[PDB]
Amino acid sequence: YLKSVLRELVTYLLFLIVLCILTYGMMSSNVYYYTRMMSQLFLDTPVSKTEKTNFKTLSSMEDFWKFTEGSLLDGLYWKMDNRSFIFYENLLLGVPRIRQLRVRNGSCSIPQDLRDEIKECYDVYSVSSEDRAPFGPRNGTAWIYTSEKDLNGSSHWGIIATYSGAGYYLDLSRTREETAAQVASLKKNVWLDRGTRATFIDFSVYNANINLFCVVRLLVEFPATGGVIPSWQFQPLKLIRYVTTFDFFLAACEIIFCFFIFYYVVEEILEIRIHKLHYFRSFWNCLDVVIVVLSVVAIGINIYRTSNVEVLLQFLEDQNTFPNFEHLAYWQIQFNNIAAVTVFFVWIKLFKFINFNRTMSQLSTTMSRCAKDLFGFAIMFFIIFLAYAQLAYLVFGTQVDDFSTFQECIFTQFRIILGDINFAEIEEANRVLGPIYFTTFVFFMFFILLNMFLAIINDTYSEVKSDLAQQKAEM
Amino acid sequence: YLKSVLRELVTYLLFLIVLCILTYGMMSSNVYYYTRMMSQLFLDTPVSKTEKTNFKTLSSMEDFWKFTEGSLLDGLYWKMADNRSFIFYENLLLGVPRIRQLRVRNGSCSIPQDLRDEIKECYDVYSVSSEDRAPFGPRNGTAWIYTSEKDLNGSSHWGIIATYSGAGYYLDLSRTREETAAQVASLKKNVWLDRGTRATFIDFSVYNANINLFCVVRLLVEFPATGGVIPSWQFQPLKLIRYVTTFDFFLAACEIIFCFFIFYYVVEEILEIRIHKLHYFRSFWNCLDVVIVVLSVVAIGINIYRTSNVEVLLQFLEDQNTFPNFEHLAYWQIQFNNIAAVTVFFVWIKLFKFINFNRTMSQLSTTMSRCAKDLFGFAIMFFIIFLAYAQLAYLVFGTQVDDFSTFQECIFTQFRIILGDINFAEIEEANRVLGPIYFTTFVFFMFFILLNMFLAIINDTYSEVKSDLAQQKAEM
Amino acid sequence: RFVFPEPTADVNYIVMLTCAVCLVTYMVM
Ligand SMILES: *[C@@H]1O[C@H](CO)[C@@H](O)[C@H](O)[C@H]1NC(C)=O
Ligand SMILES: *[C@@H]1O[C@H](CO)[C@@H](O)[C@H](O)[C@H]1NC(C)=O
Ligand SMILES: *[C@@H]1O[C@H](CO)[C@@H](O)[C@H](O)[C@H]1NC(C)=O
Ligand SMILES: *[C@@H]1O[C@H](CO)[C@@H](O)[C@H](O)[C@H]1NC(C)=O
Repeated sequence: YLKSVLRELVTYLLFLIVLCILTYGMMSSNVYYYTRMMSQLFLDTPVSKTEKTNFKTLSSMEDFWKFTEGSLLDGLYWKMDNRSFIFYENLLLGVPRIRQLRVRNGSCSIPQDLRDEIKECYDVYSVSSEDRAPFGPRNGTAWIYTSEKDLNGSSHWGIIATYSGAGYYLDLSRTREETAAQVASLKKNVWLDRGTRATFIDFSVYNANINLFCVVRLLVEFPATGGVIPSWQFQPLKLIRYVTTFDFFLAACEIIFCFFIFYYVVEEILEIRIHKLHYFRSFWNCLDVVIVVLSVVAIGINIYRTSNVEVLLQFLEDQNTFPNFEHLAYWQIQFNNIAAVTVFFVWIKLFKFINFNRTMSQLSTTMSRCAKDLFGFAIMFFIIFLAYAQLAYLVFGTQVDDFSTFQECIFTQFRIILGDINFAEIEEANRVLGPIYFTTFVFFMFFILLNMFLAIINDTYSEVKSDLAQQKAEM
Repeated sequence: YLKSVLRELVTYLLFLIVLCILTYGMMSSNVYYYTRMMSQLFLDTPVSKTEKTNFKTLSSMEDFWKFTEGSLLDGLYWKMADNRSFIFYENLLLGVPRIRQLRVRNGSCSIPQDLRDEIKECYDVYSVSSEDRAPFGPRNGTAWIYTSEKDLNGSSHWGIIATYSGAGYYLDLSRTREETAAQVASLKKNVWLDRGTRATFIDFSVYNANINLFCVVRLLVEFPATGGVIPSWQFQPLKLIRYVTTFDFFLAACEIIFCFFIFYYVVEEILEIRIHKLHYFRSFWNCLDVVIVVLSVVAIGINIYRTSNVEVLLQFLEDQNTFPNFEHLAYWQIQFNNIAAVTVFFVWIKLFKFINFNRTMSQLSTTMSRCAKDLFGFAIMFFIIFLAYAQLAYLVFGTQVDDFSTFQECIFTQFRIILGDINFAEIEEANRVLGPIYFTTFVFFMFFILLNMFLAIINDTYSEVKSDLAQQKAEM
Repeated sequence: RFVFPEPTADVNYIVMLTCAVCLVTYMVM
C-alpha cells in the first residue's frame, strides 16, 4: 500500500528471480541421460553370457570375481598405446582404483565352551579392530596397509557401517589386457579372505561434448554373517565452468546473489541491536534468519569447494595416475541439498505478500490461528506414532525388511496410510499380535485421528470468520 | 501438588530410559541380514537345475522328495577327518539335523456301507485319537518305530491346519553329505511317505561364532487329508552365552535396575490401594498401571524360567555328535519378545498423563476424555455392521477366494479394503451376482456414512468443550 | 456308570451357540 512494502516486494521478486535463474542453470537435461546410460552399462549388464546375474543382484564372492573380470572390463575398455572412449564420447580419465578394507583375526572373545571347535573370529567392521599387517606375497601395495592420510581418503558411510579411507589398494592400468592380468594375479593369490569387510572401485569419465565430469564409485560390503551387499554412486560435476558466455552470466548472477545476501544480513543485524530486541516472536523473522543462515552456509561451501581444484591440476600434469574426485562430489551433493532447501524456503516465503483482498486475508488469519492447536495435537499424534513404530520394530524387526530399522518402521507406517503395504509378510511373521497391530493402527489412524484434525480446522475457521465479520461489521 | 508431580515425572522418565536401553540392547545391530541370508539360502533356491519350484511353492510329495535330496543338502553341507561344515564359511552347523514324520492309521474313517466295494482305505484327518502307533515297512530302526513325546523331549507346534504332537517317526541325519544322501535315498526307496502321512518336520541349528547369536531352523510340511502340500518355516536367532563383553554386563545391570523399579511400582501400588480409594478403578490411569505391572512381572518370570533352563546347551557341549534340542528356548524367546513389545508400547502410551502444561493441551485431553463415551457408543454399532459384512462374506465367498477362507481373514480383508488394498478380479469371478453388490455397498456405507458420523461426533464434542471453557474463562 | 469324555473330533458349535444365545437374551431381558 505504501512505499516500504512496495520496496520489500520488489526486492523479494528480484531475489527470487536471481535464485530461479541460478537453480535453473545447474539442473538442465542431458545430465539425467548421462548417468542413465552409465548405470545401464555398468549395473544391468550380466556378469557373463552364461549367467543372468548382474551387479545389482550379487550374492557371493565368486560372483564378485566374475563381475570384476566380466562386465566391468567390457564396460571400461572400448576399442576404436590408445585411450578408451566409453560411448565413443566419454573419455576414461587416468586409471581406475580398487581398494579393500579388512579386519584382523582374533578381534573377538570366543566363549570358553566352544573354544575347542572354532579357532577364527573376525569382528564386524570398526576402526579399532581393523587389520594393519601385510599378508600373502607382501611385495606390492595390494598387500601393504596404507593409512588414510597417505591415500587422501575420507569416510563413506556405507549401508552397514561407516568405512575409513585407508585400506589395501591397487591402481589398475589403461589397457584391458594389463588390467585383466593384474586382476587374474590378484585373484590367484587369494586377496578376499574371510577378513575382508568392504571393497571399492573408483573411476571417472569426461564426455567433452558437454562440459561435465562423471565420477563412478561401486561398493561391495561383506557382513560378518556372510553374504554380499552392493551399492553404487554416479555423480556429475562441472569444474571448468568459464567456457561459454552462459557461464559468465551465471557468475554474474552468483555475484548479485552474494550482494543480496550481504544486504539482507546487514539489514537483519541492524534491526536487532536496540530496536525490537528479541524480535524472534514472529514467523516471518525466523524464516528470514533461516534463509540467511542457509544462504551463508551455501556460499561458504561454494567458496571452500571451488577454490579446491588442485586435484584437477595435478591430474592434468600427469595423466597416468588416479584422479581423486571424491571430495568434490561429496561437497557438490551437500551444496545441492542446501540449495534445494533454501530455494524451497524462499518460495514458501511468498505468503508474506498475498494479502491484496479480504479473502486472502481471511484465509491467512485462519491458517495463522490454526498453528497452535495443530502443533498441540501433533505432539500427541507423534507420541502415538512413535509408540506404534517401536512396537512394530520390536515385533517385525527381523523378518519383514520394512520394519528392519526404526526410521524404516516410521516410513513403512507412513506408507501404510497410503495403502501400499503387502500385509502378506507381516501376516506370516507373527500370526497373533501381527494382525492385531495392523487392524488397531488402521482403526486409530483413519477413524479417530484424521477426524480430530478436521474438527480442529473446522472450529478454528468458523471462529475466525465470526470474529472477522464482527470486527468488520461494527465500524 | 505439582512438587510431587515433579518427582513422579522424574521417576517415570528414569523408568522409561531404562526400558528404552533394555529394548535397544535386546534388539541389537543388524541381525536381520543373518536370517535374510539363511532364509534366501533355504527358501528361494530352486529344488534342481531344471525345476523352477522352491520350498515356498511346493505342490506335491515328489517335489518334497526332490527338495530333501537336493536344495536342502546343497545348502546344508559346505566343503572347505570328516570335517565340520560352515554354511557361509562363518556359520557352524551344530551336531546333526533331524527329520520327523506324523501319520495316521488305516481304518480311522468309516466309509458308507453301500460304497464299501470300490474303495477300502480311508485315512482320517490328523488327531491324537487316530494317530498311528505301529511299525511299518522294513521295521529296522527309529524311522519305522513309534517314539513317545516324552522320549523325544518334544512339544506341540500349532501348525496351520492343526496342532501337531511332539511324537512320531524320526531319523537323525549325519555330519557329511554322502551319509545323509545315502540315508535319504534309503528312506525314499523303501517308501516312507505314503498316503497315511500328515506332517513332516526338519530341524537344525547353526552358531555363527563371529557375533554371539545361535540360529534355530525348523521347516514344516503339512499334507492335509483332502490332498495338497502346505509349507512353512521358522528361523529364530537366540543368545545363550550372554556374558561375554562389557555391554553384556551393562545390560545385566540395566536388568536388575528394571527389576528394582518394578518392585518399587508394586510396593507403591499396594500401599496406595490398601489405605484409601478401595474402588480405585474409576480413573483409567490406574488400570494402565496394573496392566503394566502384570505384564512386566510376567516378563520377569518368563526370563527367569528361560535363562536358567540352559541345561540342553550343557548336554550338547559334552557330545557334539547328537541333535541339539533348541525349540523350547526359541518358543519362550518369541513369547518374551511379544510380552516385552506390548509392555514397552503401554509404557509409551502412559506418557499422556504428564503432557498438561498450558491451556491448549488441557482442552485436547478434556475433549478426548469427553468424546470417548460417545465414540464407544457409536463404535458398538459400527462393529456390529462390520461383523455382519464379515460373516456374510465368509459364508458366501469363503470357499473360493483364498482371502475369505477364515473369519479373521475376512476381517483383515475388509480392513485392507478400507485402505484400498483390494483386487477386484477374484471377488468378482467367485460370484457374478452378490459379488459386486457386496463390494459396492460395503465401500459406500463405510466411506460415505460410517466414517463421517465419527467426525460429526468428534467435532460436536470439541466445539462444545472449547466453547464452554472459553465462556467460563471470559466470564470470571 | 460315568465316563470321562475323550478329546475326539474338533469342536461342536450347536451347544456353544445355544448357550451364547441363552446368555445374551438373559442379559438383555
Ligand atoms: C587366528 O587366530 C587364532 C586365535 O588363537 C589362531 O589360533 C590362529 O592361528 C589364527 N590364524 C588362523 C589362520 O586361524
Ligand atoms: C595423495 O595426495 C598427494 C598430494 O600431492 C600425492 O602426492 C599422493 O600421490 C596422493 N596419494 C596417492 C596414493 O596417490
Ligand atoms: C486298509 O484297511 C482295510 C480294512 O479296513 C484293508 O482292506 C486294506 O487292505 C488296508 N489298506 C492298506 C493296509 O494299505
Ligand atoms: C531326550 O533327553 C534326554 C536327556 O534328558 C536324552 O538322554 C535323550 O537322548 C533325548 N531324546 C532323544 C531322542 O535323543
